[PDB]
Amino acid sequence: VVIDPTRTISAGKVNLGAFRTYPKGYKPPDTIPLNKIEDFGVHCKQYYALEVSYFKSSLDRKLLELLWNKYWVNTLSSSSLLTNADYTTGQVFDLSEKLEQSEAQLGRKSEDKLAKATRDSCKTTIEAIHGLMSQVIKDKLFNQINI
Amino acid sequence: KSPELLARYCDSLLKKSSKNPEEAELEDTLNQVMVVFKYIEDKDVFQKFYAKMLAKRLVHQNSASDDAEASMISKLKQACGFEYTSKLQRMFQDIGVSKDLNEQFKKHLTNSEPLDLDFSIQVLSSGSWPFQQSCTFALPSELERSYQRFTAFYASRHSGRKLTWLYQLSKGELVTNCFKNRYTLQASTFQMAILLQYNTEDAYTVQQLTDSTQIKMDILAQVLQILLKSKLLVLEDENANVDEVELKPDTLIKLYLGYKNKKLRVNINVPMKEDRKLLIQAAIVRIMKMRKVLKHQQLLGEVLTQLSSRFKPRVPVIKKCIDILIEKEYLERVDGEKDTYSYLA
Repeated sequence: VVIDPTRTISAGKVNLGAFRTYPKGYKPPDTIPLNKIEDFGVHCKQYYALEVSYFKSSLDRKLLELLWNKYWVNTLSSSSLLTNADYTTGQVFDLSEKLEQSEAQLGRKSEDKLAKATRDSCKTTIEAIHGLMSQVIKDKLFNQINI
Repeated sequence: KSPELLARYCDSLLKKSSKNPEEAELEDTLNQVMVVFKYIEDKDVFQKFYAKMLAKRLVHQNSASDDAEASMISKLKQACGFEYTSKLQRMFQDIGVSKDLNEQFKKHLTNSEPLDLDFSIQVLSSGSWPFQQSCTFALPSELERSYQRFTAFYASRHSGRKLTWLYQLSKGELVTNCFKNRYTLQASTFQMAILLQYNTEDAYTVQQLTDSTQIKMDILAQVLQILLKSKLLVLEDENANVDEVELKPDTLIKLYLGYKNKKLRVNINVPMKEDRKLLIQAAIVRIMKMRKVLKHQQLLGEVLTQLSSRFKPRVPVIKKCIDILIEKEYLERVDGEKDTYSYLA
């Protein structure tokens, strides 16, 4: 795990990355290379980056949401589907690429790409519907009061 | 020391002697010098003592076969590169430019009131020559008018340029009208001023010469010593050995009226006479780790930003540090760009 305190402080969000490496002299698999060497080291193909996610317990969640008043105010006005719209469009784009690959594969190593594409589509649609549900709840809570 | 010796060989070769080698064999021995030159592992040091040797050769007009000088630097330029011979190219071009400048100045003199002495000057250039104004000097009353004249000629031709005359490296010729016969001696500007001080009176004390010429103590003492060596200034006690005579600002030195040297071309102007690298390497490796892919110019700028604020390192030292770090396989060149480094640990 590699952290970057300076960018974390200057950007307001944590900069973290988890990585794993390949065996010595094993797996040399085959605009991308230029940026890849620009932001990674010279050994771009020698290691890969895991997808980092965070979690918390129920007591931790309760204590955090009950710590300051700025955490339930920011939930009733979080306004999703606009904070991270660009991430949604990127997810739709690489979803389209994955669907094209699955269509190519199913016409004729053994991974069943269609199932993974469907899982990704269900995930992103579920985030979209969650955002819409938050907006609907906010509208029913605030707009539909006092005529 | 061997590079220095080879360069002194070069000096003889090009300088000047009683016998002038023919142009055919002059390049023949120069080719042999370049045969061993490439074998020399370190090239930077050779330019260091070649610059001052060449500067003394040209500023005194003691160089022989100036055409061979052009070909000599021409051979060097294709050997190591433009950057290695950039400073020496300035020295040769300054001599050629000033030689043309003298011809136009003479023509300008005829169309106006002529001078009283034959005046020639080498303009040189600032920033490329090792010389610098180091000794204060009072301009003699006889060498002032021509002085001003040339300044005018250098103000109408070139605007925005300021001249800084170097009296230490200036020579001249002085005629006499009071000796037994008509003599014509050669002396530097300092000796000329000292000998022209005696134009109106007979004897002066040392302090009376120091306050009239404003020359500093050491150079003035040396000039008086060499003048006494030429037995042109005679002390009161003739029998005292000149070398062991202790000079004080009270002796009344008088011009030797009875000078009777047989030669009429007396030449009294005879000449006289690690830790940082580790810091640069550390700065380079740190900058390379921070910026994974960099250009040579950007790397130089970053090194100057981070480290040059401390001791102002020289750019060739940083380039050599980059080369040795490349040899240590700390950072590698990238194909497709001549000047591009990637931090390969």
